[PDB]
Amino acid sequence: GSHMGTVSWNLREMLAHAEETRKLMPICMDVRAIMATIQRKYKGIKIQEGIVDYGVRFFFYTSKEPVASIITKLNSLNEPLVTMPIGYVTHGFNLEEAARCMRSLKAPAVVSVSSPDAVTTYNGYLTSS
Repeated sequence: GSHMGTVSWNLREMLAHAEETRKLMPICMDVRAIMATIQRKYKGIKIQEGIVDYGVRFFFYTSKEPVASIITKLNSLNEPLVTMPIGYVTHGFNLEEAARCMRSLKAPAVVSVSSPDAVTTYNGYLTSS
């Protein structure tokens, strides 16, 4: 209900949700927690910095490109999305920086944290003053 916003799913839930539904799954190449699970599950795919059209429209990126430029590309797809906060490790951010990054994307990326309790904490930073 509503746009889901900010939640506590897990990697399997987040993946399977956008298998079943029509959300993009943007993923950083720099995340073995996720990357490995794609090449494990989906065999018939090629990694690049581009769009892929195998499984869940996977839009991969190299750490080479700035976080702001990923937001910029994603702003043009204008689909609802499901991801983890892109900038946390591939830029060495913390949870607040990681939030104020994602907020920049107009299209609704459903996004998750490592606990149901932190779901509001994350949203907290979107609406900081």
